[PDB]
Amino acid sequence: KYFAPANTHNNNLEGQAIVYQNKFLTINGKKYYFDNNSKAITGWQVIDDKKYYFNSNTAVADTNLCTINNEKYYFSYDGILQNGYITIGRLNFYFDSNNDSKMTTGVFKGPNGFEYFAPANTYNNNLEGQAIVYQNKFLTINGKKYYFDNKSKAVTGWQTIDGKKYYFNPNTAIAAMGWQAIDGKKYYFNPNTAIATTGWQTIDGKKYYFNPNTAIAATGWQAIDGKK
Repeated sequence: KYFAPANTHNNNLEGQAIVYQNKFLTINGKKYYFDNNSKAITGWQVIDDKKYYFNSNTAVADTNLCTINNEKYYFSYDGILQNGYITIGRLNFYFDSNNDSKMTTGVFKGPNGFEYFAPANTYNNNLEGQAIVYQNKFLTINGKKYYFDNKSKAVTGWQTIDGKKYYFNPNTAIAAMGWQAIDGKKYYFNPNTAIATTGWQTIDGKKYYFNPNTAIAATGWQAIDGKK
């Protein structure tokens, strides 16, 4: 309850309880929001299309990197829940906007491209969510494959790895699988290995020929090994 200062509401005395419905109140930089019953609300709340988390013991607008149910969140200086790419100290963290802004791990686009925010105790990193240096390696997360360069950044398009050609989506860096149309040309990528198919191939009981050099699906009249 808000034992308001003198003359705040209906000439209330110092420390008198007043009617305070559906409005914010800032006291010594601490924020509260009151519902229609002149009660300070608590818990997860949404006001003016903005998400707040009022502590269950203080009803104060928690405004910083703070753990909830063993999951970190980042509330901005004035309480509002914010999501995206966020730097803390010298460590970068990502908060999926679609996942209640909950701290996640994966590969996500920061200012210089896609980065690997790894779980705890990964290849060289023990802090969960932190960007780790993944230089010139492949990574598979829940089946999705990516490759990273010397800048620990993902890529997209055509790539030759260990003598095998792969195609990664420029917009998502996901390895191509199955039938794909790239720049008007049809290519078939192995569903399991994502390797572009070359030469004669039998798919779904139908024979196909892929150019050994370009892997482009054969169309129209074609002369192969002296046969049309």
